[PDB]
Amino acid sequence: GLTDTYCRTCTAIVGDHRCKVNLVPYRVTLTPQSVSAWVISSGVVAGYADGWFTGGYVEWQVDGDNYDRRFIEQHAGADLHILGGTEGIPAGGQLRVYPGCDGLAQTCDDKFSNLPNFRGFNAMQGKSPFDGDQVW
Amino acid sequence: GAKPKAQTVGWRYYFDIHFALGKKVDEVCAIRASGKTAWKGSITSNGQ
Amino acid sequence: GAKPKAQTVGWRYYFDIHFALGKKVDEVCAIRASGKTAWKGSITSNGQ
Amino acid sequence: TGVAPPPPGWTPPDRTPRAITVRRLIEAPYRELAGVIDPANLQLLDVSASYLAALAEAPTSLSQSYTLTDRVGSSGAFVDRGTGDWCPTGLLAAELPLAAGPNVVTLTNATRLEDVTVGQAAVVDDEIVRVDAVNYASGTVTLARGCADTVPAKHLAGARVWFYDTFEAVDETVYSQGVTLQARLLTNTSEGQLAPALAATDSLTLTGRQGKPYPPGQFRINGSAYPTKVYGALSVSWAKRDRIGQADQLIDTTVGNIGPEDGATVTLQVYSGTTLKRTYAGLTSSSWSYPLAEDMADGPLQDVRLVLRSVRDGIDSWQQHDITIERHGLGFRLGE
Ligand SMILES: [Fe+3]
Repeated sequence: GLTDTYCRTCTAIVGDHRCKVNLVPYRVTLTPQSVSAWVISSGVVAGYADGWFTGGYVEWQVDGDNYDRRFIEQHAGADLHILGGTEGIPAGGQLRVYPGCDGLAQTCDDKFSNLPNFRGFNAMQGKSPFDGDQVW
Repeated sequence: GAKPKAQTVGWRYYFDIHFALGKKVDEVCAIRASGKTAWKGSITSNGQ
Repeated sequence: GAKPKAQTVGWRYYFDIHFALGKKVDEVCAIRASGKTAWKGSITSNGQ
Repeated sequence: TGVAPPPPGWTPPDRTPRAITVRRLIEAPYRELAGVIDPANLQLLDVSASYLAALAEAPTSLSQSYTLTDRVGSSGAFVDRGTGDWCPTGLLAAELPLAAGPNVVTLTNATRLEDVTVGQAAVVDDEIVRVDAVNYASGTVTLARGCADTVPAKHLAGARVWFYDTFEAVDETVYSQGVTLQARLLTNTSEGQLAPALAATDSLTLTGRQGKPYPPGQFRINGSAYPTKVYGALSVSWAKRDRIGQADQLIDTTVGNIGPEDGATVTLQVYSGTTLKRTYAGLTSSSWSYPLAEDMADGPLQDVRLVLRSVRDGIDSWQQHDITIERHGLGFRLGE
């Protein structure tokens, strides 16, 4: 139950109750062009910069009001890499894809402008104690 | 010759440190250093 | 009377220490003490 | 992988001593020697004795002090003379007009303003002034003009003010007048000392500042200080200053007579703007009037230059008064 570390990165999953970032505007609905064993390719995402979707997840409706979610290893051009393979993904079903946050403060503010809620500690201190040996 | 106009017997060191006490806290009561009570009181809102 | 011809403000201490870093080593790159880089380089053979 | 590692490590302090950019050399006046040298040794000091002092500003907050290195002439090896602390200093935001008494001046880019104390001796350009009041937040201080062995002078905006009192590096060796020195200031930090090769060089010419007598003090003309308007009869009043009696006390021009010095007199030069016409020496009174005899010979002098100085045994004061005044009255300026 620690769930706390004094590191540079955000230490928060994009969209959690701590980031307070609304992903609904960033939702993208698309029909995949081609599905392979490990790669799902679509031309619509080809218009975004490389790594835009890295860290995001893909959710689609299985039955009723329940959706199955899959994380994305990497995004490059028109090809998306799916962790654990693409098995179970419908070839023509409607898919919802959300972006992913790298966690860096520059990434957090330039893309999402959520710097005030940034949970990371970029440049407060790395080691400096007040009971060391020589300050200089 | 004679006693200097002034003598540098020691230096005063100033440092500006930023630190965190953990997760959200309600009230800070006192600060103790080297067994001497430096400050005692109570603050419940962001301030100086 | 007057300022002494010289004043002993401090002493310089010299020590000769022999130590081992463990088993066979290939290269020693740098020595750091008190957070200050005393020496940086590279030696691969017995020498000064 | 997708994630990347950011820089944060330890961010080592950047001590890396730099050379001093702001500094100055000065000659110690009699005021400090009076209060730092015992009378027995002081009385034996000849009139030609001179002492050297230096002032500097900290280039970085990580430097504690600097080392003083100097040599005689342009040749020889530098001999360490000691270390000194940083001298608080600031920049004048507005010009300082020629006026005796306290004057309010605002300082910009002030350094170590907190440590300044009232009553200290401050030197700017070639004038020594005394601080009367201090404002820490706004950096506004009141300065007494024309103190010790100095006289008021025009100081343009940007002049540097040094509060050398208790913040100067002094070389105890005694040097005779007329010798030229070359000295350098080396910064000192916990990481070590600055290499001399990177230290700036400077030269100064000694002038026996302590030897020369103080100039006259209260300089009031017809009851006005530095007036451009006088109605006819010319009356000039001056004060007599004795360096020995004053000792370490700072006395400005507004104070009255403090008695003369043994063998010290007052000399006045009268010019016609560019040419020298009359010269009165050996003056011992506190006032002088232009004799009626020379008024017709020289005729009306609408533009009159007044030069005042003190001389003893042919030793003229380092500084002097000089102003060109305009006369008005009957027979003067009836073109209007
Ligand atoms: Fe974030």
